[PDB]
Amino acid sequence: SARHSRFGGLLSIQTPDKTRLTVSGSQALVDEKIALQKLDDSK
Amino acid sequence: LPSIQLPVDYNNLFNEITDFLVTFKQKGPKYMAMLQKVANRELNSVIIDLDDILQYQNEKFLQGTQADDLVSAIQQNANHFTELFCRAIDNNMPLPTKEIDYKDDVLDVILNQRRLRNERMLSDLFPPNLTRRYFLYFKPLSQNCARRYRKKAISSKPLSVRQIKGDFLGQLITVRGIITRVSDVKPAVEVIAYTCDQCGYEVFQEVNSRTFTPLSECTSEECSQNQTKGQLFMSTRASKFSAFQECKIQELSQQVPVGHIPRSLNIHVNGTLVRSLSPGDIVDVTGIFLPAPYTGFKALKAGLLTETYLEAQFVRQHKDVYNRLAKSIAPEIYGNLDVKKALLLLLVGGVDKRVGDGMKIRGDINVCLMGDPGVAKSQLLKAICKISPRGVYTTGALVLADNGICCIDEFDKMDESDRTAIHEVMEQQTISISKAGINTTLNARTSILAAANPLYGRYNPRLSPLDNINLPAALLSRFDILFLMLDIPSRDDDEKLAEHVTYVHMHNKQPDLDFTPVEPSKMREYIAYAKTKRPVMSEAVNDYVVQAYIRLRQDSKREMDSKFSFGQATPRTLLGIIRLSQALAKLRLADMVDIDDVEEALRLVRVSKESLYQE
Amino acid sequence: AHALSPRTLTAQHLNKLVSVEGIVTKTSLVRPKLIRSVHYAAKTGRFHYRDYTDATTTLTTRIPTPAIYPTEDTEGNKLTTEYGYSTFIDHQRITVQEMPEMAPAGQLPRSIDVILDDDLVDKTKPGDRVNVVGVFKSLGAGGMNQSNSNTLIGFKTLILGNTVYPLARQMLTDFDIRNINKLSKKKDIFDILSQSLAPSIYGHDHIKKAILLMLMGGVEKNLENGSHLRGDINILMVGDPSTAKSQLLRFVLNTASLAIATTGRGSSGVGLTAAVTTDRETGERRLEAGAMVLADRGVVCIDEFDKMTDVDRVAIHEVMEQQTVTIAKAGIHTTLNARCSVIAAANPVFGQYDVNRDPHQNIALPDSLLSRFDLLFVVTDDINEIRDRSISEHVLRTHRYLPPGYLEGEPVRSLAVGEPKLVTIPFLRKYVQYAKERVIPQLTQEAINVIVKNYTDLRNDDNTKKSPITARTLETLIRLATAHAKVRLSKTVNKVDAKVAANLLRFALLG
DNA sequence: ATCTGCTTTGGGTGGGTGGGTGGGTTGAGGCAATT
DNA sequence: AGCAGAT
Ligand SMILES: Nc1ncnc2c1ncn2[C@@H]1O[C@H](COP(=O)(O)OP(=O)(O)OP(=O)(O)O)[C@@H](O)[C@H]1O
Ligand SMILES: Nc1ncnc2c1ncn2[C@@H]1O[C@H](COP(=O)(O)OP(=O)(O)OP(=O)(O)O)[C@@H](O)[C@H]1O
Ligand SMILES: [Mg+2]
Ligand SMILES: [Mg+2]
Ligand SMILES: [Zn+2]
Repeated sequence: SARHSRFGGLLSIQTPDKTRLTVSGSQALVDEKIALQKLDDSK
Repeated sequence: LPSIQLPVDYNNLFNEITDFLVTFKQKGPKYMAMLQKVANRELNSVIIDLDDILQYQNEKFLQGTQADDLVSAIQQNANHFTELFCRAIDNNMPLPTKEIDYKDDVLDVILNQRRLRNERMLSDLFPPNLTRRYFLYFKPLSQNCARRYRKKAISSKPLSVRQIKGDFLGQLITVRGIITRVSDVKPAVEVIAYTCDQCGYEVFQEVNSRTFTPLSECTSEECSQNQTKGQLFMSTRASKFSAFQECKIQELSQQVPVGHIPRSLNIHVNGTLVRSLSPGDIVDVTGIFLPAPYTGFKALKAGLLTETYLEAQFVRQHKDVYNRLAKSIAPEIYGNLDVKKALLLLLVGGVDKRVGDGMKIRGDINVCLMGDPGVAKSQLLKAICKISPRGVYTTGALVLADNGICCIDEFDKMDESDRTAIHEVMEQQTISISKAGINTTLNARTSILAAANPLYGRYNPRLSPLDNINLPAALLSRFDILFLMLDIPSRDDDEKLAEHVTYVHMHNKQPDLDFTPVEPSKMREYIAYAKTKRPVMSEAVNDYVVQAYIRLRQDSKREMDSKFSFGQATPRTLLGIIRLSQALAKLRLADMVDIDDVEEALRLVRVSKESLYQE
Repeated sequence: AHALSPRTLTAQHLNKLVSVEGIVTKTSLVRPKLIRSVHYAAKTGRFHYRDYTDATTTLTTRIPTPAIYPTEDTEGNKLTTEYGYSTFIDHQRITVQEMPEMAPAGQLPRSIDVILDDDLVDKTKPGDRVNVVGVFKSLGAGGMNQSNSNTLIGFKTLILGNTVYPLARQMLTDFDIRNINKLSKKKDIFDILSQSLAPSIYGHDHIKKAILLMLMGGVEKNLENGSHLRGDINILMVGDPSTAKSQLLRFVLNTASLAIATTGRGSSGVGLTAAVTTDRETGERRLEAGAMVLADRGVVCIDEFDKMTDVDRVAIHEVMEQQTVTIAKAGIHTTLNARCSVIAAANPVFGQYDVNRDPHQNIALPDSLLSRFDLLFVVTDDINEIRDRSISEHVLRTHRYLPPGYLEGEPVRSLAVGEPKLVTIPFLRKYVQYAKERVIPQLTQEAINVIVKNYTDLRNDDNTKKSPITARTLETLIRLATAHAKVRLSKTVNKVDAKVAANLLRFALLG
């Protein structure tokens, strides 16, 4: 992320069914593969 | 945990509150109209008038359907009734009448998604405070209304900080005092909104204490059923914050007993009451007197002693022209027409300071009073400082006097540091601070009004003025007008002064009756109007003042040939003369500076010193 | 045998009812103390309560109760505290010090800590003489807990008060009031009362009259505009060594209802106004009253006025000028009231007044400070035969006094707690209290004419004055007339009062 | 997953072999340098 | 009471 760690951008990804998951990170704000990678890694 | 049987049932009280809100009228019901305005986002503060509750109670009694005493219950225990009333309002909030952008609000979207998720789960919430957009306050029971209905109003009866004892805790009381400190507004958290990085849900936690322990593990149904360990994280965008401000209230001088020291009491202000208190105001704060329990180890150590504070709920704040103004400046002294005229000229301080060539001529008229002890110097200073809007009274503060007249008493005694400070102010009109801790520079275009005693304590005719004055000759020269007031014994004047002072002591009023002093408010507003104005000068007046300057310089040189002269005239004297003329024109309210104003200024400078020195 | 003092309280008296006498030197701030809390269970619809106890709230030892408010019912219901129904009581701690004059030889006075709860919270202020009844106790573990490794520290101790008895105002009876009135009807009451002051000092009639008028005081007037005229009389004595100035100061100290003693080199600027300290009980910043503040509505006697420093003189200058104290320290801004009369004694610059040199050269005090004294008395020790014989005989007679209950050659050394003829000191105190408590004289046109004539003549007169005439002299004249009217128990100031004030001021100024 | 155990706030109911570049800050008194 | 460690 270009900005600092505490910038604080929050995400809401929509699953094929109508449920929303939350991800943090500008890269997630831009991309979806990064979002899924973070979802897997945060487990 | 044993139990008692108190004679209060909250169910009848809740029913009474609901009936009062829905039915009371004083158009439609007053509180229903207020709730309508609250729903439409117009209003954000609901004030409950205990007078209205008393009126409703007495109307019900007159109808014969006697009910519980709501006002006494509120006064005796007020913390509970805030929540009760908030619940009642939440139940009866009318639907909005004007369409609003619901989707813009974060909370609306979040709660809609929560509803959708709950519906999906069922097919296979949030605290009430979170959605509240209003604050509730109690207006005390007014004295007149209590007397009208034959009742005693404890809430509106004022108390000093001394009378607020430990048995008043938990009540609705009023305090009288002056505010000594107000803190900056800051966000105090009421409800915290978390998020789950795995489950995709949101949690809410309520905070009603100085401290709290944040959640770290998801508690959602999905997480527990799946056992997935999803960390909870805070989100400030969804939380609920209330403006917070802490103040301090101190006893008035007249309330402290003999041989005692004043006390102070903390005040908490939340919601829309913030910024309604500033240091120096004398107020009647109405609030709920509550304790402030400690937490954790500090609670164990502190024992049973408790801090206390007041939850602010309602705040009541307490409250020929030349000759006339001069004589009205201070009617309790014996008239000093020239000094009063000069002081008025100082007060108005008219000047056209727009040189724009790198710097400008000083835009303030400075006045100095020097006299043997016995004349009304301190009284003149006090009066001239009370009249002025920016007057600051000090004894040998400058920041408060910026762009205003400064009232310095005992000028001669002052220390060298302050003398250098004023010397800087006059020349540069700037306040400069050079410290490692802080480096702040402030402009100061403020006038100085000084009072001093001669070197030996009294004026000595044998010694010339310069030797009598301890202050540097440059400082005296920089003064625009220097007044020397002397105390000469005389049968007639002494008799007049004695009669005046003694009449004042016997009757407590002004003795004079030939003329009626002008009201202070009219004089102040006229002075402000004059300050607003801006005169102008022509070429003929310029030539006249130039001629006056050469005449004055020749006369002053001739006088300086001897030792009696205070000091030879300089260009500073020319600038002072034109400054006085400009101020006089401002008083006249005319652009064109008449020769009369210049002549009067010349007479004033002459009589400032020569009139009394020649005596 | 339980009537004791802070010095005589020992470990033998623990757990016993004792009565202690001394001076109050400190007083903490009043803070409420939690005793009972009442909660409400919304679902169950019943109230609960909890009782708290501490080591200082009861006489029998119990298990300590932390001040944590219960949150959950026995069955798990949510509990909401009802503050309006809970019970808190006030709590204060004071320190009582042994009387300095009763201390042993070469030992500083000792003190004991006392606790006052509920209705005994604000019955005393520092500088008051009290008699405290309570139970002598001990607290804490006193180092028996392993945390403290000292092994040589004792237990804490203190008194839980039951009563406080003042030792300042005399209770007047109908007989006393009638006697006061009967005496006041006399035509020479002023002379009798003045002579009754300090019977053992020979001469100094006018200084005694001034001291009487100072004890009575004037009438305080504050105008609507803001001017605040003081009704107190200040007195300064300057003279040669051994002229009875200090003994007059001490007599004023003993007779006056409230009086504080200070010297020149023993005082300080902070010690006169107030000091910034921290409260032991609560750890909160506060102010401690000084000599001038403690003597509010009373008298302060300053000995060796000329041995003070300028920095310390500035504080007294401010106090006398404004009658208040302004404090800006440690984030504290306030204004303490100091409305006291100042009686001071000083020595000339060269230790003995010189007639040749002008008064300015004889006194080292600033003129501004001098203008604030109503009466300036210059007393000189002039050697004379008749006067010397009289004074020596008086002193010899005084030195031969023997107090009843003692034998010749015997060097000089309570029962309950509840309880032209010279006027005795107790009756003088009663008279002063009565007169300054229920008389407020008002001026009248005749006294007005007398005062204006006297001021006019005094200011523009060829004869030199030991002090320079000023408009302040007019205020002093009015004040003296009002005080003399008070002496006679009159509601109005008449010609006689003006003529007495004039004579006193004329003696002060032109010998 | 449960049982066992130490330490706060800040303050003298931890201290001066922990110090004052870890915070608790006015008041008085002695000493050199400045006068 | 919250958190740090041993069975
Ligand atoms: N013309 C006057 N009319 C009435 N009262 C006057 C007059 N001149 C002086 N006084 C009185 O003189 C008393 C002393 O005056 P003030 O304190 O103002 O000045 P000062 O004594 O010259 O000042 P300083 O404190 O610098 O010695 C005040 O009570 C004031 O009321
Ligand atoms: N008129 C007097 N009658 C009786 N005793 C007197 C008189 N004048 C002085 N004395 C004696 O003087 C002794 C001490 O003098 P005192 O302390 O009163 O004087 P002072 O004016 O305060 O002196 P100093 O300038 O030294 O402070 C006292 O014991 C008192 O007995
Ligand atoms: Mg003055
Ligand atoms: Mg002496
Ligand atoms: Zn989850």
